[PDB]
Amino acid sequence: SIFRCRQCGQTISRRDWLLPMGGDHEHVVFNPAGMIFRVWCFSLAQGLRLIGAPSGEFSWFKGYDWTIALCGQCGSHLGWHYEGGSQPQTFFGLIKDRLAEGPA
Amino acid sequence: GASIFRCRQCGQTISRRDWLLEHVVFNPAFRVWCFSLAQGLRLIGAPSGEFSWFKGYDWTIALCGQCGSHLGWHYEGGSQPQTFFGLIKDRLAEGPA
Amino acid sequence: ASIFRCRQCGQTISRRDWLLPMGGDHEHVVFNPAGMIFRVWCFSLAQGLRLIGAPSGEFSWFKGYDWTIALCGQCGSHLGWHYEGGSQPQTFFGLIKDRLAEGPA
Ligand SMILES: COc1c(N)c(F)cc(C(=O)N[C@H]2CCC(=O)NC2=O)c1F
Ligand SMILES: COc1c(N)c(F)cc(C(=O)N[C@H]2CCC(=O)NC2=O)c1F
Ligand SMILES: [Zn+2]
Ligand SMILES: [Zn+2]
Ligand SMILES: [Zn+2]
Repeated sequence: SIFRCRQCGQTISRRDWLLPMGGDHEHVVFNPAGMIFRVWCFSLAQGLRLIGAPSGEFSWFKGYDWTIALCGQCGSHLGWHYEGGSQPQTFFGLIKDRLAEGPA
Repeated sequence: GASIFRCRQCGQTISRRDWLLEHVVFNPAFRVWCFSLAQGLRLIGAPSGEFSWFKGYDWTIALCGQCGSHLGWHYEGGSQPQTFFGLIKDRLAEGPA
Repeated sequence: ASIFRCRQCGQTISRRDWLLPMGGDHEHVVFNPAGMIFRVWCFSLAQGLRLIGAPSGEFSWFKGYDWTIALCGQCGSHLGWHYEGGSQPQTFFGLIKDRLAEGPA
């Protein structure tokens, strides 16, 4: 039921907050450095630090601008916060294998 | 971020947005993208008409030629166009050019 | 052609053919109530383990299943857990990937 940072245990999200974007909470994507990510979309997250200013370049999600989301505790790259869009205006795409799932 | 399509499992290049030709379908128990062209698949078996979602086309199984994952089907025997590829959205990764 | 062996003693435990995508993936990163973090791979079957204890539903990572601790039957290394009492499948194993060694049949 709760998602923590796999590296340090920082509280990040919850299964209840998963968000099916275009029909599915899970999206498999690659960046221009050819890294493949299994991204889980969440309506809400906490315990992150969002770094820099949003950018629309290479956005996987139509109409959204992204900011890099680090673990606020350990600094590990956990995914991205998306904004600037519609329905919803904002959400988080977190890298599923950087999280640890467990009891509430 | 979404002009090239690759195998989800291993990252083999399969197709591109320029070749798109999102059908939601039900097998007899998918969000399929149709493409005019693809690469890096291996098409296996003999074409079959059984439960073909596309009227007048027979299908052949399309595997990723790099790792063997099942990515969708190749359709032949129809008209306008004669042939195309129907790939399973959830088996692809999307990314930049 | 791939089997998983106990990393400590070499006993054959499971097969790659038996990898099971529970909730969409065979790999789950999980944490127990003492905050220990494990990277678990799900298999339908296994062999050469010894399940200890009565099944328990408390804190199960997989809803609708009870768990029992699974040790290597040969050397006693803690390799994961067995799950039972659910449906489709009724039972399966969550094994600690870092405590296995994968290799040819
Ligand atoms: C700006 O060039 C880069 C470089 N050079 C990079 F090394 C990595 C990225 C990167 O991971 N971007 C993600 C951000 C989130 C999104 O939705 N799509 C992406 O593709 C990137 F954009
Ligand atoms: C009963 O309190 C404990 C203590 N004290 C412990 F030190 C470890 C565990 C433990 O590892 N539990 C696993 C069992 C397998 C599963 O699916 N979920 C878990 O959370 C545990 F439950
Ligand atoms: Zn962290
Ligand atoms: Zn592949
Ligand atoms: Zn052993």
